[PDB]
Amino acid sequence: AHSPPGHHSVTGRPSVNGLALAEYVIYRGEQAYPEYLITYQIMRPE
Amino acid sequence: GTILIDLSPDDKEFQSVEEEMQSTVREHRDGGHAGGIFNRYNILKIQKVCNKKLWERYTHRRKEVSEENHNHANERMLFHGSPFVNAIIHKGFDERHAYIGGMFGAGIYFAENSSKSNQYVYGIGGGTGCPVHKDRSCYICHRQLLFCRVTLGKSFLQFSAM
Ligand SMILES: CC(C)(CO)[C@H]1Cc2[nH]c(=O)c3ccccc3c2CO1
Ligand SMILES: [Zn+2]
Repeated sequence: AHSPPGHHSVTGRPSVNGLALAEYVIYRGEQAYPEYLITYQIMRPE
Repeated sequence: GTILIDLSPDDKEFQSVEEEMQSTVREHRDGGHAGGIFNRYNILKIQKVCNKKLWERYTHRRKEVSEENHNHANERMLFHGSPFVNAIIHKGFDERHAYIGGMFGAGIYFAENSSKSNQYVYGIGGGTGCPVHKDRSCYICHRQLLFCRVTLGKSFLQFSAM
């Protein structure tokens, strides 16, 4: 797809869950650079 | 042309990235279905991704967007989880990494919550979970996320019912 006319991206902002942070969408691969590669495990709650 | 450089845990840069990761875990409304049940991560490794060609591709576009947006690139650091991570660090982001069914349009998606991106490490909806155990909440297998520099430029604000 393409971004809205006159726009370079979309900001998707949760309006119901007040603890949920934003998500963002770009429509050109060149607008992102993969700066860090993070290797991890999720931890089981104690 | 990609080189991966290990950051030391004693490095402030390593510590800053881990803090971004840990501090942006939240609870999800699927109760952990897609990404698993957890409040924090065990960070095993953080590597800087170095590719001169991919960087110049990025900064060239950043300059275009910046000038189109009146000298404001609106650049962020954001998370991205994907089964395609290893293709991304070598070849860069492209249409193959678009989310066709995304509720904000068919583009490439990034998140401020590390735990939101964790939901996509094994694919949409967490796919079938880790390869080895088929467990979306696996505590054994190693996962990878990208922490990315993203140019937003003029961004359209879409509120969502989430
Ligand atoms: C693997 C694909 C490309 C789908 O084929 C996936 C990657 C992805 N990664 C995120 O971190 C994210 C974060 C928030 C919202 C959506 C996403 C998506 C949606 O697209
Ligand atoms: Zn596993």
